[PDB]
Amino acid sequence: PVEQTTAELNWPQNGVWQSVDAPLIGYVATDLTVTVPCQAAAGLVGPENRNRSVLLSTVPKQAPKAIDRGLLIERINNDLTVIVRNTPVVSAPLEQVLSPDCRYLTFTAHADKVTGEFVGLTQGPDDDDPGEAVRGERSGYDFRP
Repeated sequence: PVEQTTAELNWPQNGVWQSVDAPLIGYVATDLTVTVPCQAAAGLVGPENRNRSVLLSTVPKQAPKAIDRGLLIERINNDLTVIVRNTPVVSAPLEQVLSPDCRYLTFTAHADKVTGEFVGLTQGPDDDDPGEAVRGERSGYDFRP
């Protein structure tokens, strides 16, 4: 056996809602878990007039190979979408994100499968089997941002 020193990056340790640098040598983290209250989305949705694009991202948004390497929980058009690598995990219109007041977004990154979900929300007549949770999961590729 050998004595390891386990490390974990946490976001409530800032106290104030703000960005923090943590560049990883081995590009991806063993596992991540993102939990965000849906009512927090107001800071970028609520204005309409403002330019605050990303809720949180594991890559600075304006880097050209960003929407290709990492995770971005952001407002795109009239929707709040979750994009990991180049594929979009989940998608919910900004109205349904805040207006029902019974929602929150969760997301996890694992080597076997990457998953996100708009908990408490159900999507109508479309790709999502109507009534089933606004979820999205992708496997058969290491999608870790």
